[PDB]
Amino acid sequence: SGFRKMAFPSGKVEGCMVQVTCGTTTLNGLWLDDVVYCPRHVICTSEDMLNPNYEDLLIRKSNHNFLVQAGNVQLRVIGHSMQNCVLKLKVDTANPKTPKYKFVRIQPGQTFSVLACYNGSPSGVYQCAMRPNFTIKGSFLNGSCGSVGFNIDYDCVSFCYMHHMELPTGVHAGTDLEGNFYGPFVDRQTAQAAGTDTTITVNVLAWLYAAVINGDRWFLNRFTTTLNDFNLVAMKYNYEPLTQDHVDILGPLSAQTGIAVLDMCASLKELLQNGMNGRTILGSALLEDEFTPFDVVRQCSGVT
Amino acid sequence: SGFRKMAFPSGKVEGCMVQVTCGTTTLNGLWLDDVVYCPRHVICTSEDMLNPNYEDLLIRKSNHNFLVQAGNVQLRVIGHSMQNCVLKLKVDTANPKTPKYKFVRIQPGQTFSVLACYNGSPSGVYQCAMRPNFTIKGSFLNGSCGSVGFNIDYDCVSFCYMHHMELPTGVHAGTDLEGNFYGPFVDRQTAQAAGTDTTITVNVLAWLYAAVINGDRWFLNRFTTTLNDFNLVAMKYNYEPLTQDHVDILGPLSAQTGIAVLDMCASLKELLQNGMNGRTILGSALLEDEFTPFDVVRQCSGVT
Ligand SMILES: Cc1ccncc1NC(=O)[C@@H](c1cccc(Cl)c1)C(C)C
Ligand SMILES: Cc1ccncc1NC(=O)[C@@H](c1cccc(Cl)c1)C(C)C
Repeated sequence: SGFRKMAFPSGKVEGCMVQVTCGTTTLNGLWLDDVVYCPRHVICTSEDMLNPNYEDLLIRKSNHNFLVQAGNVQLRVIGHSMQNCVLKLKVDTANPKTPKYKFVRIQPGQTFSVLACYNGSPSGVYQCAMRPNFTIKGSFLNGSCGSVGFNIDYDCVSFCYMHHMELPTGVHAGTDLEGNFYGPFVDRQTAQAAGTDTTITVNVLAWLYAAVINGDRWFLNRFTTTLNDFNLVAMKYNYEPLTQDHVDILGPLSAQTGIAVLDMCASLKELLQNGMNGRTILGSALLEDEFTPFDVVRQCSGVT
Repeated sequence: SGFRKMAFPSGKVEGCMVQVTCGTTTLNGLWLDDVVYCPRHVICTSEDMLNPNYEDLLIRKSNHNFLVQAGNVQLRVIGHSMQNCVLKLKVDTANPKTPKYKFVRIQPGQTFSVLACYNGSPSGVYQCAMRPNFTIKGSFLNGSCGSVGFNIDYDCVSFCYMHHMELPTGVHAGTDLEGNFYGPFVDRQTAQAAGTDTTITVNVLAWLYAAVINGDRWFLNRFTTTLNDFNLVAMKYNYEPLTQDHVDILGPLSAQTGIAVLDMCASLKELLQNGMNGRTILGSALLEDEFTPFDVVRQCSGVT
């Protein structure tokens, strides 16, 4: 009973958080095996951020300039390299708390948990989605850079995001663990605007299935629709177009509830055209799009 | 930038989760030092739950009937006792992962993180509030009993909740770690109805302060009000009455934003009387009441 915006347990990732200082700048690092991953803008001063030349700035840095601290103990840095927008600091000690892990580059619409950190210490955990415009709507302050996004399957942590920046509109941009930004963002203090933040249609449908499973059924109607008819409505409301791939992924939820995917699409269509009329769905007065079909199944079945 | 429903990092609590089996029933236990805490209904069969006599049922149980498993290793049970609605199983090994901890009984309106578990294994973490009717709106399935609610200050985990049951309306009831239920609930499979779920006014005001801090200011108006005038409106909308104690607790947020508490009360009054008019506040189309004034300060300052 009940449906909550649930994050993965953060323990396995807390044991990886370290603090990295280079000169006057301090941010977070992810320590996996004998490597510490961090945003390359740790080498920049506030003035450098306006138009940094990272290759040139990195020439003035040696292994001893990167101060890595895990808890209250200092790690010895024996190598350093730049991979896209991240620095990989080879230390002399493998992290004894390294969980089973993978580096994954997620697609927009996918969700993940963020362990927000400051000075290598965890402050909190929350659930995010990679928006269709490749930004994330997080909660990050100065010092939170190097905080990571991740998913967990059984005992394996799939790291997918590393926080780098905030756009002037209060949204967040970052990279995967190979240092490649999601979207067209650059690690420079320059005005970078986000594109249209469209709604993740398949996630909304998944959340409507979660609602039916938990007893909120008022929005179920007598109508059905087609993929093409639904998508005409989706385009109008800035919703992502729904494909047969999205329909396939909703299969298990459709099977459990007995409500055909296209019937749920017709309920969503009426919700878009008429609104909620002052009503709520799973304690929300808007259509929630940051639960994937996999998140709904996991939460509704008790996957540990 | 940004404001999220953030949970505390769960690692310190993950290291405490164990599985407890008694006969055919399996639920979660909290292992702190050499004691495992769990709901006393672990001794019940499905038939027992209708009208259990826990003292009588416990007579037929010995130390060897409580199977405690931490990960994949079995703990030896050397003592057992019932304290209110929890069982305290003395084991022969102190939990090496026991964090600094306290047992606190929270007041309604206070928030906490829940580490939902099944079979001693963590499934996810989310943020809850103790409702004014002493229920919590969680996400729990069969097997989640024994999952705990907690807050963290620096390195000390304050455990405040242990999950016991779901009411027929899909809301949740449980105890503090001394086994005392929050509210009037009993650990019996009997129809127990919740009272009015009133809105936590001080939390809504705290969240409006968080919104102003993050740039959502459209709801700020030219009005002010008094505690008595505001409370006439609060009574009408099933909001908790606001006291000078609530005003005092909002002091630091009032000081940071420069918006007097009674002015923010007048904005909230207009929001209650006029609605949102299709607009959003911090990505929400309703007035969020599960952030305390302390949660807003912590998130807005970066407390680790
Ligand atoms: C202040 C903040 C709040 C939340 N998240 C991150 C930051 N940090 C920055 O946005 C930094 C930044 C700007 C532009 C590009 C890059 Cl790579 C980094 C810096 C301007 C302080
Ligand atoms: C099924 C579920 C889902 C979510 N949270 C808890 C449960 N568990 C119960 O509600 C149990 C229960 C009922 C009445 C009293 C007590 Cl102490 C325990 C039992 C009826 C299965």
